[PDB]
Amino acid sequence: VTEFLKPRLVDIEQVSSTHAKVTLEPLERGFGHTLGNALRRILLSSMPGCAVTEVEIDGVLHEYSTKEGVQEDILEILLNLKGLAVRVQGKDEVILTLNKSGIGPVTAADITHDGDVEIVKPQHVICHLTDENASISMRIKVQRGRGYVPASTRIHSEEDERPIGRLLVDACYSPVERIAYNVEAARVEQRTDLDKLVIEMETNGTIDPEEAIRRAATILAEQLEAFVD
Amino acid sequence: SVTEFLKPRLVDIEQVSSTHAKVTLEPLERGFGHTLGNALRRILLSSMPGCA
Amino acid sequence: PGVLKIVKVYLAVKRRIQPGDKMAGRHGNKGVISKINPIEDMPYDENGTP
Repeated sequence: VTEFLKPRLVDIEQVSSTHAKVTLEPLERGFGHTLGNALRRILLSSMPGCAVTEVEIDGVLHEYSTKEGVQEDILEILLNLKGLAVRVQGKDEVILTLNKSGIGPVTAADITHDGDVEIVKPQHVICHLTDENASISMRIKVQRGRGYVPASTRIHSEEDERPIGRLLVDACYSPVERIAYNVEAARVEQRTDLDKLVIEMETNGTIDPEEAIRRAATILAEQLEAFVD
Repeated sequence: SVTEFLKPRLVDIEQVSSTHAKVTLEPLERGFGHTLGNALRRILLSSMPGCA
Repeated sequence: PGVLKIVKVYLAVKRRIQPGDKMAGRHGNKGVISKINPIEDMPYDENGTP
């Protein structure tokens, strides 16, 4: 080591709720490249999250079919609503709900507010309505996954289940979506010129920047633990 | 599950000579193994103590 | 054709673009998408966007 000068988390700036630029302490030579690269890689690698996993909606029976009063297709509903992302508590595999009528635009806000989830933005799309008499009724099931789980990757889970009315779609299940490294060298006068690495992290807002960084670090440490042996 | 990751169990290493040798590990995560190897090279080479 | 009734059923399908399939360009170039790289692989811009 010989005064290895290990870096530490410091000067974390949140550009937005889902846009952030964080810093760390200066570190010795040769780690900054490795630190930044491994950080971007691990962070993008496995960021667990919650997302919409299976849909059971009263109206349609075949999503490749139309629906009176509604504008977008049922596949279009699945696509736009697939933009649903929400913070999830320790509870997993929950069922949120959303049912409403009217003639105004349909927003994500018109969803059943449970005690274990939080919708980040009221601005997502729920296939804005078209006719007064029509009433959309849906209940969206959310699961907690680490990465993209294919539509037929979940096929084997249902042998006698999944009736026509309950269907599955695809997802990403990783709120990270951005991790990048930029190493500079500053704030080093008392000792040799050390390097501080700035991390640009733009998560889905579901995971906090420092918390996610800590989780990734713990994963990396767990990995390196066997490497000694 | 959510945060569990595969750890390598097969750590059989063949020593070609007193200095030449190749070790191998069991399954690392896809892309995570490559990152681990690259970082191992970067660290083990960019800084390695010894009298010279 | 002496059939009391002929009934047709039409089903649907979606297909996923996977390694080896055919693509090209409007600038005249044939090719196949043939390498499935984990997202930690494809190079990223200086601003980070791959």
